[PDB]
Amino acid sequence: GKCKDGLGEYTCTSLEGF
Amino acid sequence: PKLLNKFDKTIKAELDAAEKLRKRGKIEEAVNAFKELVRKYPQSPRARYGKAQCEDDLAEKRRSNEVLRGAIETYQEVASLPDVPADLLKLSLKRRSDRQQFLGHMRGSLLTLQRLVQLFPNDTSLKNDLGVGYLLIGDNDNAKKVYEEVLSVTPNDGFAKVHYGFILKAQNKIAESIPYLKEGIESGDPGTDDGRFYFHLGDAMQRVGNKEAYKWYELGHKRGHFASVWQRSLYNVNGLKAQPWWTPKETGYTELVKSLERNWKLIRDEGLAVMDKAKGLFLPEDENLREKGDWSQFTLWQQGRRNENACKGAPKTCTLLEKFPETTGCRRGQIKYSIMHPGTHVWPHTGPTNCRLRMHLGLVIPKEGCKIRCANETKTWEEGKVLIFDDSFEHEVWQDASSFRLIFIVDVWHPELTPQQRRSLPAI
Ligand SMILES: CC(C)(CC(=O)C(=O)O)C(=O)O
Ligand SMILES: [Mn+2]
Repeated sequence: GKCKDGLGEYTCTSLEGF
Repeated sequence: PKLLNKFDKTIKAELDAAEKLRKRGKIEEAVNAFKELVRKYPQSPRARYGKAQCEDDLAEKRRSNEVLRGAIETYQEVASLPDVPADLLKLSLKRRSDRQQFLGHMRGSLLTLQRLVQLFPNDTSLKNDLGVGYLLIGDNDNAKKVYEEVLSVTPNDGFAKVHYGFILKAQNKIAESIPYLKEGIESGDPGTDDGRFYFHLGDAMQRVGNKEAYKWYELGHKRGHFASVWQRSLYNVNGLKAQPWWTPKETGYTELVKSLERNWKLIRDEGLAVMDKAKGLFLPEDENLREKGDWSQFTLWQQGRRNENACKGAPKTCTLLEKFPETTGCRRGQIKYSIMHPGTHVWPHTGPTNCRLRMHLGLVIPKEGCKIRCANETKTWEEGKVLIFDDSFEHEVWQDASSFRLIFIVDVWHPELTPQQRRSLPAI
């Protein structure tokens, strides 16, 4: 999932590192 | 806090010393001490936990995924080793997973997290944490099992409740999620006070009619999660100018609006053409935003990256837009046709980010029936004309005409956002 028009994923950004 | 097996009590004097170097910031020195205490007591848990912790700290100052990566091994190695007190076992392995998540190897995290439930099956706090490991990789159904099990035994785990409520809302169990979200929030257990559950409870109560939903948006604001009861995006930059409605001039993208408003028939004709001959490229809205009706979308750019196949289908439009990186490069936005049919009502909702404004371009607008509301004001489209709003604000739509309605959506960087900021921000 992506959050495109809404905020229904539990995290919208997938951080991965510094 | 059991941190020394006996053999580690024996050698406490040397261990104390190494850690001394580290609590005083000499993290290279400290690591090397622990390295030699670890080559010298390859079985000492606390020596090994020592190396791993300094390997963490070094990795923060060096801001280096590799330093970190090598400490995740060392945290593992502590628990591989014999006569490891349970406190050091849990803390070592918890550290590992919570870092693995940082670096984003969630698959990895979860296995450490399930190792950790096996090792301590009577820890509800660790089940809770595993449930989170499941959500972070999208595995909602296993997350739902963890929390149902936790709640069966500690039915008031404040944290399993917001998360359980989170998961049922996600399945459109709008009625049922409310008492979990509400109760889970009032609990004040550590973890409940996330804007995510605030956002989602007030939404749930809105979709069922509960007038109380705005008492909680005032609250989530007053705890400081939302910019305002109207503006509840959560992926933001504090600072940016915040109004529901903009004017081409106010945004300083006067050129983009022009290349759009003067080339609107082509834009339309290419999307009508896709509707007549490539209707597969239009996809149903899959974010649960509709009470009712039909709304499909044909996306040309997403997260600032262009879709080559899509652009074979509206090809002059993709060329004309390549002129404008303020939108083709919005890594926090889309560019897409959006066709919406009669009978449609889009629930009040918010986008995820304040970091973008949203341009609509009238393409096929039926003469009555198509409202959009963003906060206090209500507006309609005009063909060949552009509207701009801050989708981080609350917007709602109806399509009650007698025929289809088509617009072009073009997301631009919030214009107060500086170039380095467009280079840095995480893509959404
Ligand atoms: C689906 C939508 C409501 C678009 C929308 O919510 C938005 O861009 O913020 C439309 O096509 O009218
Ligand atoms: Mn929207």
